[PDB]
Parts: sequence; structure tokens; C-alpha cells
Amino acid sequence: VKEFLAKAKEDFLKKWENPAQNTAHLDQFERIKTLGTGSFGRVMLVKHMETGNHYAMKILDKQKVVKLKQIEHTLNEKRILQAVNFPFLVKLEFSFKDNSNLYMVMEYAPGGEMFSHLRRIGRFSEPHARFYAAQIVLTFEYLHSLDLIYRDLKPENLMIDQQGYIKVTDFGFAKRVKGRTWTLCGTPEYLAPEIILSKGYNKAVDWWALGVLIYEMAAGYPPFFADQPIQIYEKIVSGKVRFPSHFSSDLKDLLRNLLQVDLTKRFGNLKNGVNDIKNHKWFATTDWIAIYQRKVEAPFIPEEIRVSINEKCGKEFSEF
Ligand SMILES: CN1CCC[C@H]1CCn1cc(C2=C(c3c[nH]c4ccccc34)C(=O)NC2=O)c2ccccc21
Repeated sequence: VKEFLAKAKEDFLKKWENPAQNTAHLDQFERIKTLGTGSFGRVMLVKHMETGNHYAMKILDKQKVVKLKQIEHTLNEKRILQAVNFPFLVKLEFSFKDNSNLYMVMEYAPGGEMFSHLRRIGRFSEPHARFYAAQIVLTFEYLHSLDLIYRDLKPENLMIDQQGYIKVTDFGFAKRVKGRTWTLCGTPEYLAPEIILSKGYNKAVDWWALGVLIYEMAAGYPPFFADQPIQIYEKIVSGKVRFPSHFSSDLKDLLRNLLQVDLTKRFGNLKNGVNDIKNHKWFATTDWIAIYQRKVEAPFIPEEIRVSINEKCGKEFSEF
């Protein structure tokens, strides 16, 4: 049964108290190309020279992490990532550091990412949409089981691997909390209301987020949108949603129960909790273990690194 979860709460708690450090070195890798550069670090497709494989290497300038006051978000991302295992979570393969930089070597997810697929296709049929939502629910079941709130769900973070399945990436806003917490963070279209009204909030913000994701997937656009962020903030608070013509009925009611402004009458956060997600008419034709196992047919399958001679920021990244 869910002896699987307590077996994984153990595996994660052990890696959490004694995280792995220094499991590779930059010399044993080779620059192919710069995938991207930005908020989440500067990432590089690289090849492991003694094995053949490819990986996404995120490189962070330590001095710049300190300047931008991102020390603890960075240590925390790494610490969570090296402790978690689930088939829809991208894997921190290796991590290490050197004089100038930190390095997180990740599974390379080469099939592009969901934001970009919505953009170019237009929208997903409801079955296709439902294939992804399943993986996210099973992912949020796991993460929530180890007391990890995700807080960055959005299409841009959801890569599509070579068997059509989803890998969640970016743990930058992830937090380990048993109780409640308060940081205003995350993509505005995806924020649940209690985050904006600056009360505390809990695990439940990830299910609101799921609903925003389900909507955006199914519809082609997110349910609360504007040219300005406070205008997105304003709509979420007012809780008024217009489903487009072609939405099915059973779905249109799923999105009323995940996008519920009222904490206690909201799916995910209940007596039952997660099973209200699974035991529901829109997920009737969804085998919840064939998804885990990867047996379902997926609906669609597509600079110099200057390193200083002197060590920088030694004490502030000693845990890394
Ligand atoms: C910057 N955005 C454009 C593409 C996706 C998005 C960033 C989301 N994202 C994708 C990451 C990963 C990968 C990326 C694949 N193509 C990219 C292009 C830019 C940035 C990252 C990636 C990857 O292969 N494995 C990953 O884990 C990643 C690693 C750490 C933090 C955020 C990340």
C-alpha cells in the first residue's frame, strides 16, 4: 500500500540530515551549449566525458549569490533536491563547488517544456491535459508527504521527457514546513489567495496551483490574467472564473473545488485530502498506478567558465 511513502520519508529524512557533497568535478565534463541564463542560475548542456551521457549543469557565481541575498534559497534548493526521489522529479545527478562557483548537474530533459508547447499548439484536449495533471497530483502527494511545499508550479517548469512524461524542475521556492508559512513568492497567476492576503498558508496552495495549471492546460490560458501583476492579484482575491464554451461539465466543477477561495472547502486539504482529487468524475478514466509505472501511452512525444585562483565565500557555502 502506502508503505511506499513511509519507506520514502525515511530515505529522504536520512539524506536531509546528511546531504551528499562533492560528487564530481568540472574537468570531467565538456561544454556543448548554453541552454539559458537568468533568475534560476546559468544553465549549460554538458557531456560526461568518462560515460557519454548528457546533463543540464546549473552554474551559480557564489559572489553573486551573496550580493543578491540568495544564500539560503540556494542552499535549500540543493539540500531538498539531493534528498528527493520520484519518477516525475528531475534528478540532481551531481553537485560540487570550486573557487568561484556552485554546480548542480541535472537530468537533461530535452523534449522542451510545457509553457512552450501550450504556446505553439494552442491548447490541450481534456484527455491530454488529464495525463499531465495525474503526474502532478502524484508528485504533490509525495512532496506533501515529506512536508515539502512546491510553490513554483507553472507550465515553464514542467519539462516533457522522451517518453512523453513530465519532469518537474526548479525547487527554488520549495520549503520544508510541517505547519504554516508566510513568504510571498511564486508566479502571480499561480498564487493562491491566502498567499496574497498575507495570512500564513500551508500545503493547500499547491492544489489551487494545480487548478490554475489544469485550467491553463485545458483552456490555452490561465484563469486570472492581466497586463499588470496587482491586476492578477485583484482577480484571484475576487475569485470569479469564466470557463470557455468547450469546457466539459465534470471539469468545470473540478476547477471550482481546487480554485476554492475558502481553505476548508478545498480539495487536497480535507478529511480525505488527496483522494478527492483521484475519486472525482474528471479522473474516471485515469488509472492512478499505470501513470506511476509509466505504462500509459502518452498523448504526444516530441562563454568561458572563469574560475578564480582564490576561493570565494568559503564559509557561507561550506554546507553545499
Ligand atoms: C529558464 N526556463 C526556460 C526553459 C525552462 C525554464 C527553467 C526551468 N528549469 C529547467 C531546468 C532543467 C533543464 C533545462 C532544459 N533546457 C533549459 C533551458 C534553460 C534552463 C534550463 C533548462 C534540464 O534539462 N534539466 C533541468 O532540470 C532547470 C534547472 C534548475 C532550475 C530551473 C530549471
